[PDB]
This record gives sequence, C-alpha cells and structure tokens, in this order.
Amino acid sequence: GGHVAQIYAIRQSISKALVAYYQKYVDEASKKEIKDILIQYDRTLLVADPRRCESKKFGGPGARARYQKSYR
Amino acid sequence: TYRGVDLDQLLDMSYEQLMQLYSARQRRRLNRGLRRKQHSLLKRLRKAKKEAPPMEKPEVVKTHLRDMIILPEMVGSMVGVYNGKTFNQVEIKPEMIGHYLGEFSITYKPVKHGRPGIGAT
Amino acid sequence: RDKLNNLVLFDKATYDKLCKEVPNYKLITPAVVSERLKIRGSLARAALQELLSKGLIKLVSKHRAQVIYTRNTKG
Amino acid sequence: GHQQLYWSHPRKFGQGSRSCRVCSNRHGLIRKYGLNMCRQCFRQYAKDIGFIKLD
Amino acid sequence: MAVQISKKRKFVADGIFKAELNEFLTRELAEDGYSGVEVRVTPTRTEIIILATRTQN
Amino acid sequence: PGVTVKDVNQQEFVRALAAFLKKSGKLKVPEWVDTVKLAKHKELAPYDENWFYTRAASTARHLYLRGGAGVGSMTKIYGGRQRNGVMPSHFSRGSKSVARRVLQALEGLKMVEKDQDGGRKLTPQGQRDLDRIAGQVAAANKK
Amino acid sequence: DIKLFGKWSTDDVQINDISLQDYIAVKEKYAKYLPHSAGRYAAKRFRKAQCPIVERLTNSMMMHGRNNGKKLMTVRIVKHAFEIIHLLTGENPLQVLVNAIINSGPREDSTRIGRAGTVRRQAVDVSPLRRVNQAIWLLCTGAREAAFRNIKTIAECLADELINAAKGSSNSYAIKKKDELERVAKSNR
Amino acid sequence: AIHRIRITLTSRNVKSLEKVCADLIRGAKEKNLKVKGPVRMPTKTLRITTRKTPCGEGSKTWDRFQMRIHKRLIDLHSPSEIVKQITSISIEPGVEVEVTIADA
Amino acid sequence: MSLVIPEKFQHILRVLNTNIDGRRKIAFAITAIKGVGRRYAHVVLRKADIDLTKRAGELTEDEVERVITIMQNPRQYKIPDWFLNRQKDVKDGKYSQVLANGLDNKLREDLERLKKIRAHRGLRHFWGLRVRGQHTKTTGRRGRT
RNA sequence: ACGAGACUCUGGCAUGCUAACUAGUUACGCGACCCCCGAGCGGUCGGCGUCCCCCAACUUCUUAGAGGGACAAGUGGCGUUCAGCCACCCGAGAUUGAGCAAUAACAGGUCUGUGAUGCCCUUAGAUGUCCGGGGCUGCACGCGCGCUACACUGACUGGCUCAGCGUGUGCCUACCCUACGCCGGCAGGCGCGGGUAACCCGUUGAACCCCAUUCGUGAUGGGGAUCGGGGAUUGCAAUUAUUC
Ligand SMILES: [Mg+2]
Ligand SMILES: [Mg+2]
Ligand SMILES: [Mg+2]
Repeated sequence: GGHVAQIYAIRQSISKALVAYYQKYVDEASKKEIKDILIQYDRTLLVADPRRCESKKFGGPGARARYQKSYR
Repeated sequence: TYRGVDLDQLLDMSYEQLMQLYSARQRRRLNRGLRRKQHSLLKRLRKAKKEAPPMEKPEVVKTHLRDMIILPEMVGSMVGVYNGKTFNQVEIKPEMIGHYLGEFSITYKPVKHGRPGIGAT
Repeated sequence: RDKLNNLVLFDKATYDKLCKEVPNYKLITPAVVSERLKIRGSLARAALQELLSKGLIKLVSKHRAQVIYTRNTKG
Repeated sequence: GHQQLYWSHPRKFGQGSRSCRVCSNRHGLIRKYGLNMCRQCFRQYAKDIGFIKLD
Repeated sequence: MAVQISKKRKFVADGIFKAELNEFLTRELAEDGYSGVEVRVTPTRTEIIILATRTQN
Repeated sequence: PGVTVKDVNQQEFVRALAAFLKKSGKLKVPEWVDTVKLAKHKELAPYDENWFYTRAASTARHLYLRGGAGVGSMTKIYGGRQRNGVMPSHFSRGSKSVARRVLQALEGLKMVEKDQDGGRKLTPQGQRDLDRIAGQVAAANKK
Repeated sequence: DIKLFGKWSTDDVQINDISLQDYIAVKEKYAKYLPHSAGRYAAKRFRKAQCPIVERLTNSMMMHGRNNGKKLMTVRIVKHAFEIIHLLTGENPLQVLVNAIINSGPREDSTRIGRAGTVRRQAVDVSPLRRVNQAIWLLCTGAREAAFRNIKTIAECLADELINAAKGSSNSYAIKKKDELERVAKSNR
Repeated sequence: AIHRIRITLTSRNVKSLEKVCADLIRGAKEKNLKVKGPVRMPTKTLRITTRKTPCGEGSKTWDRFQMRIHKRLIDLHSPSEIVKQITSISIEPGVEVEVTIADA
Repeated sequence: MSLVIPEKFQHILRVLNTNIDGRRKIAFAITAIKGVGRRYAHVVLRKADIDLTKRAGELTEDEVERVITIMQNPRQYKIPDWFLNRQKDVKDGKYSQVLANGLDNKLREDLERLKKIRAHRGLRHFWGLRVRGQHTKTTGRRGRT
C-alpha cells in the first residue's frame, strides 16, 4: 500500500487486536462496552474497506475515461 | 590550423593520438574496425593523388560510401559522392577532418514552395 | 496594480515604522507584512525571525509555507 | 550470386532476421514467450497453444 | 540438461508443437477425414493419436 | 531507557549525527565535494556545502535499518525523479561515485565493513556511536 | 469535548436558521478529530449532507486539476487557516465557518426552458442541499482566484474570504455572487 | 535407503492437478512414508494482448489472451528404489513431472 | 537586515559588457551574462569563497574582480575539465569557457565555417531550417508566418 | 425457443478446512546494541539458528484448492398490494469489473498477415530475388491525437517514508534480467557472482506525497523550444543529428 493506506491499516488493526484480546482474555461485557463506542464513531476501525480498484479498459487512459473522440 | 596544431603535423601523425583531436563520434568510429571498403577508397585516393600532374587537381573519384570521415591523408582531393541519383562533386580542403562525405552531398533539392491545391481547406 | 519592484533592505525610515506598528496588531504573516508596508517576502521572514529573536512577537504556527505570528499578551 | 555479396548484408539484429514462423511475415510480430509469430496467425492458432479468452 | 527452457516458454513450446502438428496433419489427412488429434505426451515416450474417420486408408 | 534510532525523529536525528562528523572531522572528503551535481536527475548542486556530511549521516542511518546494501542499492534510495523537460518525467538513480566515495569514507572510520555477501553492514562499534547520537538527540528533543 | 485539532470544543457552536440545523454537520455526533475519512459519503445519495463540514471544505479545496491527490495538503490548508481565524478573532473557527456558510448560501436561482431573458425565465428557490453545496463552492473558488497571483497564499486567502462572508461586507467574492444571483431571480420573478 | 526426495508437477488445468497430486499423496500413505503435503506455488498468468483485427480498420478493440500455469510439489523421506514405481504408475498425459534426489 | 540600505549597495553594475541588476541574488545575477548558467555561476562563486545568501549589490569591490579572474581562466583555478563551454575548440583546442560577446562571435564562427564548407548543417542554418533532424511538416511555422 | 439473463474469469469475506525450508508468524537460544547506579520479560535488529532433523509450535499474515457466504433475505413504507421500488437493521459484500453474445444487414476495412484465393498484369534489361546509396522525416499552409507548461494549491536543494501488475539467458537467433567490489562527475567502463525463477535481481528502498531551506509575484530560481561545443553507449554504417 501507500502512506495513508498504511495509516488506515494500523488504526484498523489495533482496534481489532484490542477487542480480540478483550474478547478472549477478559469479560467481553467489557468488550461489548468498547465495541459500541468505536462503532458509533468511525465504523471503519473494524469493518475493512471492500473497494480495492478497477481495471483499465483498452478504449481510454483509465477505467471509465475514454480517449477523446474527434470526428470533425 | 586544426586544434591549435597546424595541418603540417596532421598529415604525418599516427592514428593512436588523432582520436583525441577527433570528437567522441569519430574517435569511437576509428577505435573500432576500419573495414576493407574504406581502405580501398583511401588506396584509390592515394593513387589519384600520385597520378595528379604537378600543380594539377587530381581527377574526380566516385564513391557510394557517404559515411566516411575525412582524414588528413586525403585532403585536397576531388571526390564524387552518390546521393542516390548522381555523384555530387565535392572538393576536399583542410577544414573538414571531423565531418563526413555525406554531410556535403545533399540528398534532396530544397523546396521552394507550391500553391495549395485541393487540400488545405 | 502594475509592479512594485521597490524593496532593498528596508531603510531606517521604514525601520522605525514596523518596529512600533507590527507588534500592535494580531495578524502577522510574511505575506501580509509584504503587502502592508511594501516588503518583497524574502527579507520578510528574515525580519520576523529578527523580531522573533527580540522576544516581542509570539510564534504559533512554525510551518514551511505558513509561519504565523501574533502580538504579545496585553495587560 | 556470387557467394561474396549474395548475403553480404548481415541478417543479424533487427527486422530482417526476425520473421513469423507461419507466414514468413515481418510485421505485427510477437516475440513474447518466444512465439515468433505474427499477431494475425497467433489469433488463428491461439486455442491450440492454450491462450484462452477468460476475461 | 545444460540448456533447459523456461517453463512459460515450455508450455508455449508444447502448445506451439500441437498447433503446427495439427496444421500439417490437416493438410495431409484432409481427404481422410482428419477430425482432430491428441498428443499423449510423456517425459520420454510421447505418443500421438490421430482421430481419422477412415483410418484404414 | 532506550535509546535506538527508531524512537527518534529521523529528520532531526540525521541532522544531529551529521553535526557529529562535522565536529569530529575524520571522514575523508574527495576533491570534488564542490562539483558533483549530485544525482544526475538533479541540477543546481546542493545548497549546503556540507552536503557530504549530511549524506554520510543519511547513508549511515539507512544502512543501520536495512543492512547488507551496496553502491547500487544506495543510488536507488537517493534516486529521485528526472524531469525530462518536454518529455514526461521519469525515475533516475543517484550518482554512483558519491555513494561509492561515502561508502569508503565510513570504511576509513571503521563504522562499516565488507561481509560474506554482497554489500557492507555496520560493525558493532559502528552502530554503537549511532545509538549514542540517537540518545543525544532524543534527550535534546525530549527537553 | 472532542478537542478538534486539540482545541475548538464542539459544544458551543450555534446555527440560526432551522433549515441547516438538519444539514450542518459540526455536531458532536460527527465530531471528528480531522477532516479526512474515506467513508463512502458519495457512493449513495443524501450521505454528503451528514458528511462533516470540515471534511467538505477540505475536500472541495482539493480541486484545480493540478492538485487532485493533495488531501493531506488540503488538511494543512484548513488547519493552518483555522489558526489564522482563531488568531484574528479569538472565537471558534467552527462557529464562523457555519455563519459564513449560512450567510453565503444563495436561496433564489433561475432555471427554465423557455426563452431565457438574462439568466433563465422562472426564479426557483434552492433546496437546502445545493444551497450548502454551492455555498462551499464559492468559498473554495473565492480563495483560489485570490491566491493565484497574489503574494498572500491560500491560508490567509481562504481566511479573509470566510470572515468577510461571515460578517457580511459585500467585499467577499462569495457573497458578491450570492446577492447577485438572488436579485436576478427577483428580477425575473 | 532413506532419501529426502521431492516430486513436483505443473500444468494449465487444475481439475486434473488436484486429483493427480492427491493420487501421489494417497499412494504415499498406503506406503507408510514420512510425507510432506502438497506445497503449491502462486499461479503464473501469461497476458498476451493482441490487436484483435487482421487489418488496421476497427474501433480500437483489443484481445486479452490468458494462460494460467499452476505448479505444485510433494516431498518424501523414502527410498528412491521404492518410490519410483508409484510415481510411474500415475501418468496423466496432461501433466509435467520432475524428480530430484535427496541432496538435490 | 541592516538599519539602512548599505552605503555602497550598487543597484546596477557594469561587469564585462552588460548591466546585471543588483537586487537579484549573486548566484543568479552573474549568470545574467552570456556563457554562464546556474551551475557555472554556483561553482565559480564557491571558488571565490563568498557566501551564497547575499545579494549582488552589497558585493564590495574586492569580490567584483575576484570572480572575473575565476571565470576567464578556469583551468588554473581548479574548475573541472567537464565544465567548460568551448572544450576542445575546433580551431585552437584549449579547454576554455567563453562568456562574452566573444561567445556571440564564437557561435557566429560556427555558422560561417559550416557555411564556408557547404555542410548540410550550415546550409540548413543559412536557410533558417532546423539543423538537428527535426520534423518541419507541422512545426516552426511561427518563424515564417 | 434464440438473444438478455443464466454462464466463465475476476474483486471483496471468512483468526472456518486442507498445507507449506522456493511464504512465513510467534515463541525460544544466541549475537551484537543501547539506559544501567541494576534495574531487565526494557526494548532495536530484514543480524544468526531453531529440518543435517528437533533445536518449537502454528497458518493469523503470503500463496491456492475444496468449500461456504447474498437471495430484495429480515423490518417498515409505497405499489392493483401484483411484478416490483424506496428507507432502515444485521451484514465483508444490499448494483465489482469484464468475456461471451441473437435475426440479420453494410458493395464497411483487409488480396500490404498467410504455401487463403478467382481473374488480370509481369516473368530474364523481371513488377522474382539480392547488393549499394537515397526516401518513407523532406516545409509559405490547414486539421487531428497527444506531452510539457503558462507557476509561490509553486519551483529549488536536503531529508523521511510507502506499491502492484509483470519480465528475465534464445529451434531459427547472435539479442536476457542483473546483485556486489573497483575506476569515471555523469554518461558509462572493468572484474565478480546469482537467476530458466514465491529461490537472484527483489523487503522490488518508484513517483506523487510528506518534513526543513532558498526564492518573492519579476517571463522570475516558471517554461524548456531553438541553438554551440564537448563526452559515452548500440551497430558494419549514427550526417538529414539513434540514444544518453
Ligand atoms: Mg494517461
Ligand atoms: Mg449473459
Ligand atoms: Mg542546443
């Protein structure tokens, strides 16, 4: 990944790591009381972003963009 | 004079240090093989020089190799160089030793102009 | 607005002007002082750091493109 | 003829040495993975080699 | 042993084998009803099986 | 507590340790330290005339992180973008002579040594001073 | 309570008109430390309304073609300029932002298909999404044309634009087109 | 013997690959050997893309041709003279097979 | 940085054969003369052992001619052989940097000597066409019309 | 019934399964480090080993097979209450992108892709074929597709930190990717290995970006056209400039 893509992966991982440790080695009534607060705020801390990228097609420079058509 | 050294030292000096007063391209070209085709042209040029009567311009020699560098050995020669249709006439004088025979025989007559026809809306 | 082109090591006549006026307002950036009296912008940051050495202007931002300064506390 | 200049020009490096392996053509070649086949013939034999239009 | 071919070219090399093999048997067994070929490859003793409609001729 | 180079801001750390070679002048500087043009993709040779010391500080820190690197690896690290002018810009590596000279420069100070594999890595004492400086800058940075 | 950038507590901002109480997204619920979150706020409709305002202006500022991947840069542009605001006025950057938005949000516009006289035929009131959508856009365009060839850069170039818009002085480029759009709609009522 | 022999295989189609390897794996179990399971490499995709038209006339359409190469290998600690027969009784004419000795 | 403008701050100079402006920085003021670029100005400045942060105007008399001796005889003043303009001159062969109207007439020497030899490059120079092998079908139109 | 859809590939989820010395992760035993007055299970290591058979296990990470999983399913609202649509909950995912693609048509392009071809032309002073040189670039002009810019949401110098596709030594065919050490300012050169490849290049130390300095609104430290000189590389040959 890149700088920010990494920067999101760290915070996403440590949030999952904490709750996973909380669920396993102590009462998860505490984990449920920590799972809620970081859900009502920035749901991305646990749910991973499912959109990666889109392939490029042979009609233009990018995925949806097309090479500029000239007919005059 | 050529590089602060006059033409007198140019004629008698050897190949292993004319590379340095040559530019990078001609130095590289002589650093590698000098084939049998251009040796014969120099051979035939020498025979033309000796066959020239005194104070007389040696006879025209024709060639296809419009890629030879000019050497001190054959300065003062009448060399005809093909451009694809005819042998252009070129005289050889001291100040080209770092050029080519093709650089002088131009391969196309320059365009003057023509009145636009059906195109050029 | 055509051209200013008039700034070479701001003189004593200007010198007294900014030294008694700049510390009396809050918005000090090398750009505004460049607009305010006439300053170009190179010696602007030289002037602000020279003032910053005196201890009468307080630096808040300290960034590359933006070095933001403010006047002292009053009272 | 004679043997001294018939092939004097080197069929070394370049388009002269390279050619298609089906039509002896020297245009639209594909040397990737050592095919040495032109693009028209490669499309023609693609299934036999095993290049499949998956997606 | 000394000079072995890269795997990507190797599967190409087998692929370019059957392509031309099928092509030549097509021009050779056209009137015989070629109807395709199968090359039963083994590391040493490769065998080729023709699928002619009239194998008798 | 500590202190390694990882827990100190590398931007301030590389400035601090470059001062160390400036203070303890033994790093042999080549003749051309004024005229290299420094990584061909670049022009307008570096502003700081001590650019060889900040380079030496920088390459020492880099090797401490990812050791077993040679001259070619150094040129890739410092390679920037070459602006081809009218042609679109590309990536080009740094000059090999400067990276070669600094690599031998640390040899004369016995911070780095050749290894069984290609490249050179910091010696026990070589990384020792690097951690001393890392502690020095941290304590200065901390207060 | 959220110490945005380590300061500027949320629970003091007030918004006047009932319409953008629903829309202004500076409330403590969506009180983020930074204006940066790839939260799919444009994948569906109606989500950009609840996207935080501080994210919106730093997301519109990232627009001239030459700066399209500069989000972290636009975060520093707002975070710096927010210092210039709080330095000059002493109150909340967040408050004056909202006052600038509601003041600079054009209400009446003109759109039709008949033979338009000057802009269009029929004057049409705006919805309170394009109103806040457009209002940010003048502010972003209001710093861009000023910071193009001036000595002063975007941090102050944005800064003076908001405070001029917030108080109302007819000298900000944003509110200068606002009333102009309003009066042309009143012209062709 | 006891020999640390490895057997590898590779092809383009996977359905035969799954069965033929497992055939060697099961042959190993009925031979009661210290057997290392099938270690499988990342697939290799060949990505030849072609103009799709014989002439120059078209609408700039292209042809994306693919070929997938999958390679797997098994490892054993059993004598060569007692493992040759099993690796020989499985043929699968669509597959490529290579052997190497314990010391490699 | 000073209380008043430096007393001998020269707003205009008369170095060589032009008037370089004094307000501009020294490294980019001396470069205004023909024959010196950004790198040549910077290296000769370092050999002069003068700081870069100052302007051209306050550069006092001693450094006025110290630079001039640097950049007319680079060879003996430890300027590298790779840096010169007229390296291996086509007539004299001395490694020298030409930096004046001399450069104006030296460059003028090439156009005639190629013209006097009727080289294809010289003829294209004479006719005003491109000399390095460019394409003139759809470019260079502004020079004729 | 064909086409659409369905279908195949691809992307996202499985701390579920099968496995990993050509991927590794933790734990350990070291070795250097550092604070040490002692701390100490302090932490740094892409430094070493942990399959020469335990000196430890395991698959979370990586890879790829089998699978499962999503279906307007649940909840409300609308709708003839139909087909469906809207919103919400739980969810990785509530529309991921492609490939294929009907009946046909067009004097569409292709005889310069083919030992695909009908007919015509030419066939020894060849329109066969080879060799040499030139040309396909040639410029009063017009059009199209693009790249670089018109800058201080910026150039310059220095430093910090990050990827994914995919390639790599040859039937012909000689032409591969390259680490490291040395010389050169660069261009490069010289030795020295590795790699037919999840082994080496390569932890692919990419750019933008990020953090400090200079510039100061000036056609300027923008912009890099044209233009002179010099040096290297490819080749048998570089001029009309191969490239750098
Ligand atoms: Mg593009
Ligand atoms: Mg379908
Ligand atoms: Mg030029």
